Amino acid sequence: LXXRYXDTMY
Repeated sequence: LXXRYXDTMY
């Protein structure tokens, strides 16, 4: 979310 964060939030 609001960018890229692996695969825990996105």
